[PDB]
Amino acid sequence: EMENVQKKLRKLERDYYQIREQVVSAKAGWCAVMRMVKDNGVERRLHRRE
Amino acid sequence: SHKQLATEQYRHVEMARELAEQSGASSDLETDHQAASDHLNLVQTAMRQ
Amino acid sequence: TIEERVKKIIGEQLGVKQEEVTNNASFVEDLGADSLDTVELVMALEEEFDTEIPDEEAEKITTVQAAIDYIN
Amino acid sequence: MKYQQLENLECGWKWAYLIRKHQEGEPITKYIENSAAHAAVDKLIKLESEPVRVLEWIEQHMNPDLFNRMKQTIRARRKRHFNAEHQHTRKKSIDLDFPVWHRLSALSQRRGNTLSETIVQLIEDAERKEKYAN
Amino acid sequence: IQSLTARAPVWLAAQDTLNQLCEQSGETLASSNDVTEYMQQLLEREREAT
DNA sequence: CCACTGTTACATTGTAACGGCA
DNA sequence: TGCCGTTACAATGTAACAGTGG
Ligand SMILES: *P(=O)(O)OCC(C)(C)[C@@H](O)C(=O)NCCC(=O)NCCS
Repeated sequence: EMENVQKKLRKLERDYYQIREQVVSAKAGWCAVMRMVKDNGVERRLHRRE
Repeated sequence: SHKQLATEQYRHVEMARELAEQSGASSDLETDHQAASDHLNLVQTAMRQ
Repeated sequence: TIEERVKKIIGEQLGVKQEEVTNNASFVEDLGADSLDTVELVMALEEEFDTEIPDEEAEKITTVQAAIDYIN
Repeated sequence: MKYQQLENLECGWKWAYLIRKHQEGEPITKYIENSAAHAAVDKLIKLESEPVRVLEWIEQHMNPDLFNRMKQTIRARRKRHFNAEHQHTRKKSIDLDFPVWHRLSALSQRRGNTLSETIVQLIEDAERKEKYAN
Repeated sequence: IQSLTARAPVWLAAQDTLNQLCEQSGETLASSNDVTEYMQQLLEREREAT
């Protein structure tokens, strides 16, 4: 019975792995857009936090 | 869940070890009881004669 | 060397360049990365080295040097 | 309905597709006479920057036989546009030599799986064989 | 948390609008009464300039 | 060295055929 | 049925690598 749960853990691990690449790629993309938009665009214009 | 499964595996290992010990004890008892049955047979025979 | 990974990823995660980071400084306040940004940084470090870092060990990387200290 | 449809985007897609087809020589309009077809094409050309009127233009002068092709092209465009946001949902295109593709498609048709599923199963079996040996 | 979340967007939009309006002015507003005195000063400046 | 060629691994867009669902 | 996602292609364009001979 427990070996099935081990396999389910492996499935969850691969799902975590996938989410992790998604997040790291998103941050890599974000970096440059922050860097450019810091020319007063992000101060209040783009960041419509509403 | 990963830590829980690893710990359950360790618990499983421990119970498997102790049941191996019980299996060895059972084998020793089997030898002793073979001897006991031989003794009973002997006694029976002796009685008869 | 292999540290080129960390000293690269850090910048790629914080917007600073390779030489901007100083070993004496701290990510939490001296780099501008907030809680979310530091979580993202540590998780990118985890991804890069194909390894795992629990919460307890992960919380001791607030300083620049630690990022390599646990690695090497 | 899985992907929400956006008018100012799909209408631009349709306009670009129709302009491409016209430039390619496809008869966009249902008018056999060249004058009416040219007039409708000019209306479309000057109709740029308009969803609410390109839709009407399509309803009124569009060639009957291109409706299905345009609909399926827009379907594919929508799906690709929505899937191209995340890495895991993107699709990777490769070229396979004809014998290899023939064998792979034979296997896929035999087992009822898709190319992706068939290759995934085969790789998993290869890994399992490695573990068996190792 | 859900009640505060529901309240949030209204408050955030209000804050952004108020900040824009006040920054457009040299003054920063801090009270409804203060807005009223700003209106009074606006009326005074208007009745003068006219 | 250098240029030109052959090849692989993609991307990009379009299309026909299935199959699900109102 | 008609729309809508989905697959498996076809055709063409590019970057990158490996060869070949001048
Ligand atoms: P900060 O305002 O940037 O916010 C950070 C955060 C609360 C969004 C989050 O990323 C965070 O740092 N959480 C701390 C770690 C944590 O909660 N771990 C949970 C593991 S199940």
